[PDB]
Amino acid sequence: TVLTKGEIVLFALRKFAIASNASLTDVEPQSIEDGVNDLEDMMSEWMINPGDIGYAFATGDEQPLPDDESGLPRKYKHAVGYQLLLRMLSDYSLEPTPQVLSNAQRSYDALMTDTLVVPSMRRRGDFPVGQGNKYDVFTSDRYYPGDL
Amino acid sequence: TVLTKGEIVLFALRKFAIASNASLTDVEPQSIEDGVNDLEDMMSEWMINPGDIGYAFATGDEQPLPDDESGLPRKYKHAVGYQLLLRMLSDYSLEPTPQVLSNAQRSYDALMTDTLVVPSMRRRGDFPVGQGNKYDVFTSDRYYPGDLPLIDGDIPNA
Amino acid sequence: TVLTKGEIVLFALRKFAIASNASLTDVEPQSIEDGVNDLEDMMSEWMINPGDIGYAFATGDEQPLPDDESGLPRKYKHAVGYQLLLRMLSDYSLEPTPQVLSNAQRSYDALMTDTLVVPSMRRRGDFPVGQGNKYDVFTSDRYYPGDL
Amino acid sequence: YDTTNPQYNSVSRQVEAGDAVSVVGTASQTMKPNLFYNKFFCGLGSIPLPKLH
Repeated sequence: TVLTKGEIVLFALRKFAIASNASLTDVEPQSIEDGVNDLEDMMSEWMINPGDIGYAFATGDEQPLPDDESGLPRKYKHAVGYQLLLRMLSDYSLEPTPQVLSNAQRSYDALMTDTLVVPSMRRRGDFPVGQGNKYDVFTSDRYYPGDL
Repeated sequence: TVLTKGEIVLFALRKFAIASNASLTDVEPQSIEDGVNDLEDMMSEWMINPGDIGYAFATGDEQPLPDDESGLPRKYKHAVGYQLLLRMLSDYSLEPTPQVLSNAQRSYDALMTDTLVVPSMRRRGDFPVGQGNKYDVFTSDRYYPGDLPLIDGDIPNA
Repeated sequence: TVLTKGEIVLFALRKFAIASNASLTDVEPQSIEDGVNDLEDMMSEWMINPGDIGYAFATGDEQPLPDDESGLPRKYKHAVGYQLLLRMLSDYSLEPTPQVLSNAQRSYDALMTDTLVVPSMRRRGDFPVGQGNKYDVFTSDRYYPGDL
Repeated sequence: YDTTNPQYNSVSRQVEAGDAVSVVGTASQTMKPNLFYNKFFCGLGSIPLPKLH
């Protein structure tokens, strides 16, 4: 199943009871367009701290559309939606509640522990390798390279 | 007995007196659909932080339906329902009570207790095995087994 | 795509609902002019503490037109936008909120993480190099060169 | 031909626009050219290679 930006923004608006399928509000499409632009901006800047996630942007001069596919896995929907809701509530001037804050924190932590990678501290390079390795027969060099 | 996503969402709405049998109103199809979608996304994320617990994801583009089964053991029903209630209560603009929070935490702890790991780390790999184990020449095992290098004579990696 | 000025001040006004379409208000040209001048001043100031980020300054003696481009990459839009809002709230005598402050602090961190160089300390220049490094072939190889 | 550094000149005068040039040879001739050089014109070396594991 696709994960489209339009319904991501719709879920973000719905989770705080702003405009849903059971609401008598008829929210304007300009708000949806602004939300899509904000999502694109935030997901573009998320290429720094959380790293790469799998998003495919609107390459070229074309503008984002609510029906355009995002490409994100379904496993990131709640996290993205909560972050977007937190970054967007200020437009309508609403104060988030502690339950929403806790849910957003939990979703973000799940995202980030899925994304986590830890490096390994490689050998220095002038550190000798012992005679047990039997160099010059089993190994060419007598010292660790320790580089790319 | 089999358990359904419709039953789970009905439990979730009933547990906080929103669409139960002791209220002025009843359950709405919009509420049911929102609950089902929220449960779907919740377990899609739950496939990461907690272990897999046997959810049945609908294949293709078919919408999940309340009449469809879920396949969960009955022992996880309370935990799943309370987590869904916590993640969905903000839609109707209410606030959970500390007793409900404590119940949710207890159910989540019961859920997490059953799925421990305890990796039980191995030996090192260059650690000598004792002389009292009576090793042999053609069996090797002078040391605890470990990974072994790959040698290729065509790509000069060295 | 390409970013242009005026869009940033529109984002700043929209984020606090001074003039958006979520409400029924329409923006006033005085707001655009003030936002443009204050954005230019803030970008002039930012050339020292955070560092150069490729902003395109005004040329010659003409005013910064709101329709001109800025040259800033899309990732930094949220960071510039949240600082401008913080500096313009005092003009209309409003007061920020903790969620907006937290969002601004988070976005600022992303710019800082991207523009980060950690200097590496170098040898004295009178600290000898070892005898293992054969120092009889190259230029000034008896000791470490030092700086430059 | 540097005017600000007289000492590194190695040609009588600078080359401006409109100067005349020619090509030494023929249209599409092929041959085996003779060579002449000094000792320190070029240099050749053979880098040793490390063993494999």
